[PDB]
Amino acid sequence: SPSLIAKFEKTSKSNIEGTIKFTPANNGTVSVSVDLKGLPSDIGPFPYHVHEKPVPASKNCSATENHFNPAATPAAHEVGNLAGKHGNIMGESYKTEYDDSYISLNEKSRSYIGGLSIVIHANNGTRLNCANITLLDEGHGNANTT
Ligand SMILES: [Cu+]
Repeated sequence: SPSLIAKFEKTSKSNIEGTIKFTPANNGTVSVSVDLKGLPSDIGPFPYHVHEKPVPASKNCSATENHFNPAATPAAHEVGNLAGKHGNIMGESYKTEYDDSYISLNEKSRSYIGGLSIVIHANNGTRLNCANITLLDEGHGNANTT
């Protein structure tokens, strides 16, 4: 299944910028790479989750609606609750890599995260920035390059 990326951009609403990248891993897991800067540290730590609807053109993070949620152990967390399972983002800059065995890159899979969104929150729940989850590579198919 194809890899995905969420690209966060700085605006008057937020200085958070960088990427979260999702690549398929061998043992039924997805490799997640987070590379973010510009975080407002003193209002963190920062939960982040996959939400159920796209970020619209207005960049209103509230319009992504709720968590993609289709605890004392990782599987008991919401699927989209990346932060609950793997750690809140924290600091002014944050770079980390981990495997998640609950999200899916398979179009035909129920836990597919393509076409959804990620929201980064302040610790109090306020939504700070958000990005759509889109294809990481432009060229696909078994006779193509990229
Ligand atoms: Cu969220």
